[PDB]
Amino acid sequence: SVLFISDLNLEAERPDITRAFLSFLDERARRAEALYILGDFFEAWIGDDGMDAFQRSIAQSLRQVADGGTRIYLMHGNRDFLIGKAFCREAGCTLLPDPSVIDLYGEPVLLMHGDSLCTRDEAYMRLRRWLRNPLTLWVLRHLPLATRHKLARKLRKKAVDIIDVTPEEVPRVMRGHGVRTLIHGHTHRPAEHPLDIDGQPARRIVLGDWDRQGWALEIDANGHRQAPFPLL
Repeated sequence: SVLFISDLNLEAERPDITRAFLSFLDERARRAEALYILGDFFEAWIGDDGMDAFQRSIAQSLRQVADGGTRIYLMHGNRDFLIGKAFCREAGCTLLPDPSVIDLYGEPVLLMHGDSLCTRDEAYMRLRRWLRNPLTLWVLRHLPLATRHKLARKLRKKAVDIIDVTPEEVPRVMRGHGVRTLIHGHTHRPAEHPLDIDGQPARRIVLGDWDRQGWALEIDANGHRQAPFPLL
């Protein structure tokens, strides 16, 4: 089977989420063929050069799972888009771009964090565009850590208040990628939504966020299920 999770927002000051995630690795991800993490894995990320002990402990725990044979894939979210190849090498995972199409039991499946669909938030679309620009990334690379923290603070300054996807964007992007299944996170509204693309049934599955309870979507060749479980 294959596991999909997102929107954990890991941080040292939420040890309930940390304990839930680490046990999830031990009890479920170890036995899975693959684990996909679709963005907002960490609550913040200043860059791989600035990893602290907490963030390195999570790389170590991923790496134990990867060394045991489970393939792990990590995709950026709005909070942790500066995660890099160095972190992924430590963790033994593969960094997937947003968007990515994978083969899932013989079907092409589109994966995204989900914020790029939320196009009604115009201010955020403009900021996201700047943050993802290679030139921005280059300049960020060349800023000292302190100044990057200064910028994070400046930029920093419930689900209902997170803008949800633009409905029409969903079939548009699924059609363009040649898929009938999309899995994403970001909106904190876990669900499965059917839709129709050019007369064929399709589905959009939204992953749950871990602020109150853990979530995982598990898929095998015979079906799938997303359900919550307690953090403690």
